[PDB]
Amino acid sequence: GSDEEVDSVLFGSLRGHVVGLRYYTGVVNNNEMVALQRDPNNPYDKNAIKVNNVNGNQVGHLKKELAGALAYIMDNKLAQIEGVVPFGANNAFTMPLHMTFWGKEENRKAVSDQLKKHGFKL
Repeated sequence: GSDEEVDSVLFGSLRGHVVGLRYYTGVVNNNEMVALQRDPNNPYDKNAIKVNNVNGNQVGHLKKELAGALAYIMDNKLAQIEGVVPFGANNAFTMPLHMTFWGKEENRKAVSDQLKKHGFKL
């Protein structure tokens, strides 16, 4: 129930290098929050996360490579991953946006494993 979010802890943040060319599909401005949603079978791969915003408008494709890590966290429910564009500089060229992992303390090594796999922060 509501006891679950008490148990859900902040493991850390991630540097979500979302592709800038995806600005055309409707990226959002500075200080806007974005959600992460992977596809059953995307043209990139089944691991490919489409980044959407608070309104649920698909702002763009994250990266197949970065999503390969986070798709195991997403599907196997290791942690709920938020996203935020603080400067919205994906419209300018590209940028890593503020992502964060909120999940139970028993999954900490499984969440961080996916990050370690590509050489991200743990």
